[PDB]
Amino acid sequence: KDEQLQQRRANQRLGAEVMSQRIREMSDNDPRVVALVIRQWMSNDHE
Amino acid sequence: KDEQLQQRRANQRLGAEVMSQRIREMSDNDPRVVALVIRQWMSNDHE
Amino acid sequence: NLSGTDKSVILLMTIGEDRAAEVFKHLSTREVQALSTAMANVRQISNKQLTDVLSEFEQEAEQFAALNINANEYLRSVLVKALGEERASSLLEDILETRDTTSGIETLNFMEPQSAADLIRDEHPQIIATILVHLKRSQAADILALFDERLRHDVMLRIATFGGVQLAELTEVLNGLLDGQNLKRSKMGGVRTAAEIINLMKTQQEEAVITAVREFDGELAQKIIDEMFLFENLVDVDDRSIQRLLQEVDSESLLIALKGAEPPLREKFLRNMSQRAADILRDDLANRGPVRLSQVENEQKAILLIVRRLAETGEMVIG
Amino acid sequence: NLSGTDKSVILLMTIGEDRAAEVFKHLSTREVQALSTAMANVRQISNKQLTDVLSEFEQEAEQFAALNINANEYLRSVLVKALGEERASSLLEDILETRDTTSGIETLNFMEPQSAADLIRDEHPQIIATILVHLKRSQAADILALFDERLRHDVMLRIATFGGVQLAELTEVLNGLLDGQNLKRSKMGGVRTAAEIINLMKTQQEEAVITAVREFDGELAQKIIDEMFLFENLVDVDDRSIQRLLQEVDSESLLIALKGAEPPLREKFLRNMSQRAADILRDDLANRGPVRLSQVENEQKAILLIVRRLAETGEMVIG
Amino acid sequence: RRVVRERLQALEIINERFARQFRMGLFNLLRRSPDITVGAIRIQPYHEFARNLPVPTNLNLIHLKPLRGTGLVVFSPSLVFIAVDNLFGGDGRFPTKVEGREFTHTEQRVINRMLKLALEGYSD
Repeated sequence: KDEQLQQRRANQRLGAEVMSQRIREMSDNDPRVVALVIRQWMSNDHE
Repeated sequence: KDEQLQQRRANQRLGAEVMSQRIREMSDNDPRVVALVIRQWMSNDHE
Repeated sequence: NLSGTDKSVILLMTIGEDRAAEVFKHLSTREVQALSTAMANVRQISNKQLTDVLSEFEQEAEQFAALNINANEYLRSVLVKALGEERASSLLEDILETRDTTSGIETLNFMEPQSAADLIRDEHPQIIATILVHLKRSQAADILALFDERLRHDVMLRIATFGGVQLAELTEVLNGLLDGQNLKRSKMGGVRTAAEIINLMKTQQEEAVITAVREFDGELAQKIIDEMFLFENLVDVDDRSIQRLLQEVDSESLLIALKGAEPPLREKFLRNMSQRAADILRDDLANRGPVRLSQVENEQKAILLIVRRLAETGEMVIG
Repeated sequence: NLSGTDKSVILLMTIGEDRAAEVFKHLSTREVQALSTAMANVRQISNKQLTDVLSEFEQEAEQFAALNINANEYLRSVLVKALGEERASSLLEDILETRDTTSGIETLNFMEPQSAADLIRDEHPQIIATILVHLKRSQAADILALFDERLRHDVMLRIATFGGVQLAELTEVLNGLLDGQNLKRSKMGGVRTAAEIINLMKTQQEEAVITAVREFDGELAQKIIDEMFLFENLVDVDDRSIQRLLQEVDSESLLIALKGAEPPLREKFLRNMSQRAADILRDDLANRGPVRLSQVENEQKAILLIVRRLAETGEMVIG
Repeated sequence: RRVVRERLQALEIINERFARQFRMGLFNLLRRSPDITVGAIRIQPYHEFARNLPVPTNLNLIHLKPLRGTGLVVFSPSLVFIAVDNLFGGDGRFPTKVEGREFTHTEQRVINRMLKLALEGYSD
């Protein structure tokens, strides 16, 4: 049980970090998709 | 789901950039088809 | 939906930096600034939007097919070898100025007549007469109407005297007056924005302001009050518009507003209604007791906001 | 549930340090400080939360697709080769200031009218008039209402005199007033927080404080008492709100509070109730004997806390 | 006991040409041609000048290297009011008078533009 949950957390972290690298590469290759989503972020923050 | 959407976005970007290169080459080889469409653009902008 | 400007903006990013700079040179600096601001803020194209703008540009390119070059020099070079460069420069400049002076004529026709008149009020009466002749007869009259009697009479007198029909200098005259608009800005100078703020201010505060400006200038105060005029009397707003208000505003709010209104105001707001509606309104006004004036003023302000919205829609005129 | 700020905060950690610094440069220093505090305290993302914030960011990226760069320099460089760098700097700065001055106009419209008026009270009457003209007519009136009669009258008089419609200096004027807000802080200066503390204090203690401040300044004491005013008389709070209290507070607590209340207070708190309820309350008040004033004061304080909560909800106004 | 006498020639012409330069500078700054009337050069003790100075008014220190000491310039509240309202395009037919009240931040900034323009004019 606990060991299975720990392994699930580990593989979830691995998937999260590789997919975060996907964010990193797409943001590096296209800044426009970054500024507008930042604007959406601040819209959500103030809303 | 999300991975399929990401791959769709990637291939759409590739198609968009090659077809934009098609615009680039046709505009380079014929400026007349550019000025009139710019006039149409400003017509749409002010209309 | 994507606006026509945004599609054009996305196309301007897509066509490349050198082509964008060339288009900036070929177009107006205000357009250049608008495109720069647009590409700085948020990109205008999404994957569906980019598809749409690119597809509609393609359909524009399919339709704009002619196998030709802009030749802002290549066409002249082919002409120059056959006839010589000189057999063109002057004539081409004259043709462009004729296009330019007609463009200015149309622009002056479109832009506001009194603004044109005051821009040309300082100018020569011969200038006024020739520009009036060149303009549309509706536009020429509109500039003429906004003049004083003496200047206007001199303008019509000089209309006949204008027999020189001069030609390069006229275009340069249009160029000179054109360069003064971008510095003029304005568009708020008229005693209307201050009038709206006076309406917005607290009742006693704008009453004191009205007294102060009456002390400052009775004529200016009277002009601003004429700008104030909104359903304070029957003749200015007309019985049809009085009917329009009552059929567009809540009856309870109208009655509460009429509580503090003048008896001529009640009479003008009751004549339009039928006998039954007028009797109901009069009975409600008689039965309802005194109410704190704050709510009455707030409802009156809301009603006048509705009136201003109707005037902006332009169904009928007020004044 | 994860708040929109926390999702944005987690995304700010995830996007990398250099990108976070660039976003800090592109955004406000208050946002930079908020993000720094958030990443210092507790991380905002759990494994489900990180999945949610990353997924929603992905859906934002799918929708925000345009194949474009921010180009806070690259776009200018493409424009500069085609037309020249100068054919832009001035126009781009003017456009940005127009966006900046409109941003300041909207900010002033949103922020409190009297605060804007006192921030501009020291400033030039021409400044007041032009800012009033530029502002919304509701906002312009709100700043105008909070002025003295003489300054207000001068402002409306100068509204007409404002014909220069000046343009870079106006933006710099907005910049100058903008830089004074971050130092102003305040937001408690008004004699309201002290009023709440006076209410919180022990009955005899705030009575002595009221006497002392009456000695210090009768006008200030009267203003603070007007701030005190909470269901001490019928006209200030209105019969509808009196009805609202009785249907929202326990009858026993209301009666115990009415034990030490004035007979006008009992009359105003009995008129709203029906005949049966009023008779029951009067009989209970007559039958119940004397009680130590500590419990009566505590229940009155609880009732007034309920009244303050109702006022905060904003169903009806009090005063 | 403090006595000084002298007669001056050159600084009169210097003031006249600086006044013309300042007039054209203000003309281009405020899109309206001003007129400057240079008064007769005044020689007086510092206390007399201070007494004659209309309080309130803004005084500014401008050093003159390599000569030891700092120069002084002053501007009237009427002048700053008129200049700032002309900057706003105000007619000025409803003027206000402020006494004892220190200049606001914006007013001090406008004073800063007059100061820099005058400094450049006198420098040239």
